[PDB]
Amino acid sequence: GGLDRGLIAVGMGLAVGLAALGTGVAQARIGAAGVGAIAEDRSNFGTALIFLLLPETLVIFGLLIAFILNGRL
Amino acid sequence: GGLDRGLIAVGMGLAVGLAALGTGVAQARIGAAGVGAIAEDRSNFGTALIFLLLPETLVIFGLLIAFILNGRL
Amino acid sequence: GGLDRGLIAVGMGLAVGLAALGTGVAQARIGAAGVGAIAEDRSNFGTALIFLLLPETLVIFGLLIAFILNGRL
Amino acid sequence: GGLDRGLIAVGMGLAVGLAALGTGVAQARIGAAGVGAIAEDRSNFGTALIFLLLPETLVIFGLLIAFILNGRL
Amino acid sequence: SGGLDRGLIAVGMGLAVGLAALGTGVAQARIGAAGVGAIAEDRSNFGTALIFLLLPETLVIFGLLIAFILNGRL
Amino acid sequence: GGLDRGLIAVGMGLAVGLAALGTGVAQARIGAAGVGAIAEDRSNFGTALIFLLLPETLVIFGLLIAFILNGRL
Amino acid sequence: GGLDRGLIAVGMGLAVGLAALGTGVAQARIGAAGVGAIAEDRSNFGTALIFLLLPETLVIFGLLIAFILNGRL
Amino acid sequence: GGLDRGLIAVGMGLAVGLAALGTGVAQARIGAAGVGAIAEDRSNFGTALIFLLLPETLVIFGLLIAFILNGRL
Amino acid sequence: GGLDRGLIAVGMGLAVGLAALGTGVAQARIGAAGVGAIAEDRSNFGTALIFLLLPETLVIFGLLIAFILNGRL
Amino acid sequence: GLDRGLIAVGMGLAVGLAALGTGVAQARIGAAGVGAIAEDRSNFGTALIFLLLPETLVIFGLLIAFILNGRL
Amino acid sequence: GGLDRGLIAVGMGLAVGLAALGTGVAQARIGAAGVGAIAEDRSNFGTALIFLLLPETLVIFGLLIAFILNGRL
Amino acid sequence: GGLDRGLIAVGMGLAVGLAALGTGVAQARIGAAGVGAIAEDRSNFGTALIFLLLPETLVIFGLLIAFILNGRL
Amino acid sequence: DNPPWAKPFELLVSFLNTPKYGTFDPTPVVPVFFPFWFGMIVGDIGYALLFYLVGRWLSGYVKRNEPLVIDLFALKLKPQVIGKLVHILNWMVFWTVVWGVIYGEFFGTFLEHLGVFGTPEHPGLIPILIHRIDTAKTANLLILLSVAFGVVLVFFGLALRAYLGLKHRHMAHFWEGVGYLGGLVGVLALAASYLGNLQAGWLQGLMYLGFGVFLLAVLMSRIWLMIPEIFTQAGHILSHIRIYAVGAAGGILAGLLTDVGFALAERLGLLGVLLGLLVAGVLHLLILLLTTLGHMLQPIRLLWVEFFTKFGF
Repeated sequence: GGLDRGLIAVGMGLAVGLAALGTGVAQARIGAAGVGAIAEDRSNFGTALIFLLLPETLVIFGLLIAFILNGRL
Repeated sequence: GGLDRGLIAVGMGLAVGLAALGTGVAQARIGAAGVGAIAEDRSNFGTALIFLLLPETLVIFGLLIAFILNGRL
Repeated sequence: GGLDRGLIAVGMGLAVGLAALGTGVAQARIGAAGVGAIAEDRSNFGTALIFLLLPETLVIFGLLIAFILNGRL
Repeated sequence: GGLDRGLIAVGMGLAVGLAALGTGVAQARIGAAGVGAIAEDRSNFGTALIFLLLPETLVIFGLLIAFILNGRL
Repeated sequence: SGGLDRGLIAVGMGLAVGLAALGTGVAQARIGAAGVGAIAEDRSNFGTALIFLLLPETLVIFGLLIAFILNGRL
Repeated sequence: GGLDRGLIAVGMGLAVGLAALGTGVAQARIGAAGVGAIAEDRSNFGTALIFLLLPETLVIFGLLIAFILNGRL
Repeated sequence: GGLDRGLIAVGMGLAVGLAALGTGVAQARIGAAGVGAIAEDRSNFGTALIFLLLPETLVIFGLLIAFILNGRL
Repeated sequence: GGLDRGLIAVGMGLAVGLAALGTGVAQARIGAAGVGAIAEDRSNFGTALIFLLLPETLVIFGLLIAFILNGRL
Repeated sequence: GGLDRGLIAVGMGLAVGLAALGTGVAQARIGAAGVGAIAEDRSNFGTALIFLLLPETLVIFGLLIAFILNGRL
Repeated sequence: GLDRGLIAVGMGLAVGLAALGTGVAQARIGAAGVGAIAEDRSNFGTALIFLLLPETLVIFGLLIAFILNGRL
Repeated sequence: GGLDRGLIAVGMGLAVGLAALGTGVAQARIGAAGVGAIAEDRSNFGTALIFLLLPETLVIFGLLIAFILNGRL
Repeated sequence: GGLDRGLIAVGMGLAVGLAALGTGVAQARIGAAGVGAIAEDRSNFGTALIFLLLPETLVIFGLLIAFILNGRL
Repeated sequence: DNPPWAKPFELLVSFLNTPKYGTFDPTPVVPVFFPFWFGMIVGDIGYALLFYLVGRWLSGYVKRNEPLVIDLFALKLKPQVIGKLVHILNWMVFWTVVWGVIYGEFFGTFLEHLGVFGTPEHPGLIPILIHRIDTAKTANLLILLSVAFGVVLVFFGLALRAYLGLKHRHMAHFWEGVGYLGGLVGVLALAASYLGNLQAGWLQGLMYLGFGVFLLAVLMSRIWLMIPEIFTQAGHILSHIRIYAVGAAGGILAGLLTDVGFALAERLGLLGVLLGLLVAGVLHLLILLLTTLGHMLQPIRLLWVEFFTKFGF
């Protein structure tokens, strides 16, 4: 018995959701700047992709913590 | 006693909701820049659509975690 | 006689509400840009409507998660 | 007495409130752009009203799921 | 004749009304700012500005509807 | 009972406070625009007062919800 | 019956605090515009003061609700 | 029991904290406008200080509510 | 009882934290305007420092309330 | 025994919110200072003082945290 | 095991999620400025990448705290 | 008897996460200004890096309090 | 060209764009529908008497036909707009009183001091058909009434679109109208089944037939527009709950204002009845001024968006 598994799931969901929220907050302005640079030049595509996909490490670490919690679940 | 199942549902809902919130936060500015670019040039549709569809990975990861939690119980 | 169903409904409410919030956050800026493009040219209504209908996937996935949890109810 | 009744009420209230919040966040920016277009051209009323009334589907889905929860009450 | 469930119902309906009013106010802020700007500019945009201001009231209206349904379950 | 009484108090406090927050959010932008318009023209005073006093309906609704809850006490 | 009194206190504190927060949110932009207009014209002090003191009705109603809960307490 | 004192402490802390947050939100923009005005003209100091100190009534009301709660406990 | 002291600590910590958050929100814009004025002319130092240190009364009130609560402990 | 845990919760919440408020302050203050530095290399000290001034809120939060840990 | 284990998971998830959120908030503006600088010069790749990768220390400390909690539990 | 270890974990996670969030909020604007100054001059990197790494003391204090709580575990 | 009963609502119709010719005139729909659910929303016979007094002042202006100038809104309506507004206001206040009869609580909960109308605990007084503040029957009944009005408008609009497509050889719009009607019938059947009822096998066949009709219409007009539009039409069906929600809000405002007035008069003074009535009237006037604009906007908003965007315009 007890609220063990449920609170573990709550923590897992909080980790994934807030990591994704931070990733989206970064990617908003980064993608806006990338779209502006692509409209200006159309040769900054690789740099824009690198800078946009770089903050995905936040949700990657969130998924790592999620998988750890799921394994201990 | 035990309330694990409903609390697991709470965690799953938090995960998908916050992932969707982060993706919406990104897509706001990204879509605004894309609409501006596609209004200016009418040919930046590929880059604009790629930059808009890229942040949906947050919702994809949130749905993955939600599916894992649902399959847990 | 357990209060598990109430927590399941709480998770449903969290998922749907946060997904709707994210979709609204995206659609705010996207609709502002679309209305500006319509006022400027009015020939890009198709793209303006497409880029606004695109963020509906967030609330669609929120509805899917709520349907899954309501089936679990 | 069952606490599940009150917790389902809490989840329903959360769903309705956050869906209304998302629709308000969208309609702020969209209505500002629409009022600007109206003051500019005086003939953009159809497109402005369509874009303003379109993001109400979020609160529509929220109220649908709230009524589903009230039926399960 | 309920116990803590009645209080939780009250909490839910209060949350619904409060967040619906918050969303309505968030919409009305920018919409009213644009409307007042248009009134100061032209003084003939009163009908359009007033209509656009009063349209987002449906959110708090439906939040009040849901709270009244919850008070029905109360 | 007393626990229901305290939770009803919490609910009515939340309703009144969040309605006040929403009206403050509206009145901030509306009052800024009205003060600017009056400082420019000094004849827009009535329209500014109307546009500032209109958002008070949300506070009125929250207060009446709180008074219904107090009547339940 | 201690939890009854405590939750009544929590509700009244939430009410007064969020009412004060809404009034502050309004008064921020209203006072900024008022100080700008006073520095510009030096004669519209009364209008700016009236518009600044007007949104305190929210904290007035919050205080009324708090005092009602105090009388219940 | 001790729940009354604990939750009344929580309530009064919420009251003072949110009142202080609202006053800070107001005083940010109000003080910025006042600093700009006194940097420009350096004779608007009295009105700038009056407008800056005016929104402290909200934290005064919060302190009033917290003092009432402290006297109650 | 076994929960009174902990909840008193929660209340006083929340009071101090939210008061600090509010005065920080004020000091952000106030200090930005102050540094902008100092860069224009260094003779504004006394008034800028007065305007910056004036919203410290918020955290002073929060600390006073927390000390009063700690006296109960 | 839950008093210890709730005391820890209150301590962490106090210092976290104080740090959040000081981050909010130092954001705009440091942005203005860095913008001012470009000509204000002479006036670097004023910008540094203006940035370091909001640390008093972390000082107060740490004082409250130390008091709560002493009660702990 | 039981309540303590689940609450440990909740705190772990809160730590990693909020650290990721803070890093995303920083990386938004930093990456936008970096992409602008790259579009201007393209010789600023080292400085832009360094300034973007410095906020990752927040997630590093959050993961450190999460691993500490995992080892403790 | 346990049951407080998880709460201490929650408090430690809250402290670390909110300190990280505050430092992210600071470093966003500070690093944006630093990248702008770097793209302007490429010589004030010392001042830019000092001002960027300076607010990290908040995370340092949060980590110290988290270490204190971990020792308390 | 309209009958003289529908002539003032020509103002409301022609405030927007003119019809695209060869199209039916939606003008007589407004006198049929708008005052009906306006009265359903208000139901406050005292507020209706206030509206009648305002209409009498406007008729005095009609006798004083020289223009009414309001520099606050810059409005000039010398004979015709003011005559049409007087006609609309009288036609509307009639149904306001008629629905106030069912809404029998008069000027708020005035039954506390001297009960004219009667709750079911008091059969000796005149009965009230719908208990207003009770929620067990009234909420479901009025929600279903609003849903029924929405369904009636949806069927009328889609049938009109189909008939216009038949007459104008606009067969794509005819197929769209038929498919939308069938799909929304299926959605309504699904909603009725999910509300909780047995014999769902018969509703299953109706839902399947509606979905098949909608699928045929998608196969005709398949180009990316159909199913989001039908979702918005389902939302438009759901949007008619406003006419109950706003009415409940108005009833609660009036009832709690009368409760405050009787708390001032009966419970504390026992002789300050006039003072309590004055305070209640001041609060009623403030509430009336703040809420009347939205209460009159929402029905015409429902018409202007829901019926007119489907029908044409």
